[PDB]
Amino acid sequence: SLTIYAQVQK
Amino acid sequence: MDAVAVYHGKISRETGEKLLLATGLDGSYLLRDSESVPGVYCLCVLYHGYIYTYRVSQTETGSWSAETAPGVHKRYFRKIKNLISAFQKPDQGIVIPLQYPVEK
Repeated sequence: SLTIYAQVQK
Repeated sequence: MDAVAVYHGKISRETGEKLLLATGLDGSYLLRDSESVPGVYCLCVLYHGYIYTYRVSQTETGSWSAETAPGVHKRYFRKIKNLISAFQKPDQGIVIPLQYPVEK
């Protein structure tokens, strides 16, 4: 899988 | 929200990855619909071969926000273009800034 679901960290 | 040039309302996640990868350029980004959460959107940016994707949702009162980590203040924006402008700036908590719009 080339998609990574990330989250705003700041 | 067709007025968002980077918004691709008919593409899949896979199609989103191929468009970005085709740029060969880190920092290229687009917006698409989520294919897991109806009604939610995904802001997608290329970094070192992978597509870092941030789910973006509209409030019941119209504003926009990106999925945010635990213990971090969540930011809301009136206009989606405003959320997009914010994340084009350095050091805003995403993997690399939004740099090269992949437009319709």
